[PDB]
Amino acid sequence: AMGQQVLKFSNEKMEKAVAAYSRELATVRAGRASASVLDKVQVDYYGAPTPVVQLANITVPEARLLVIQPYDKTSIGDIEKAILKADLGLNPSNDGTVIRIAFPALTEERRRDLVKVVKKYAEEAKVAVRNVRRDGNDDLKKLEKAGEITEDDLRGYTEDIQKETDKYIAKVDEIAKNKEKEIMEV
Ligand SMILES: [Cl-]
Ligand SMILES: [Cl-]
Repeated sequence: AMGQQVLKFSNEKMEKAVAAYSRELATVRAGRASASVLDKVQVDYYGAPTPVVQLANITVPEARLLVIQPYDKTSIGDIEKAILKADLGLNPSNDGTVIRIAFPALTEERRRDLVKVVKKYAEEAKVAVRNVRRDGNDDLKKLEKAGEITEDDLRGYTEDIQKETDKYIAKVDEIAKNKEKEIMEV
């Protein structure tokens, strides 16, 4: 039926709201490790002062750790030399293929502010999931009036949508809780 259709389409709209939420949380970090931390760091690469970023793939696998994997591994030594000179208060390690910099966690104060941010996004996401429910309930009410759906179906598919709304509201909460824990406990 087109009800099945509205449910699938609605479940997808909800899944997209969760995706957007998770994206927002991707930048909410508990440590000082961040790519931006190397913005004004330049290395003479082939007699050309070029930004670290342009010479390496920068990642932050865990709160307290910045990892820099250069495209030209022979440039490691010069990249660490440039980071020490930056004097950001960083003691770079070297793997032979990757450079690693330890960074402390954010202050606990900044940390509790980020939890607030996690909740703004948590609440924004729930509003989006609720709008999907409304939009879907509306699209069912119409399908029923158009004669695509029966009354028996309008109640069934309405309940169905309500159930998923609760599933995705729970999902958002779960994500928020995990993110908050992640942030406060290290
Ligand atoms: Cl990353
Ligand atoms: Cl409604």
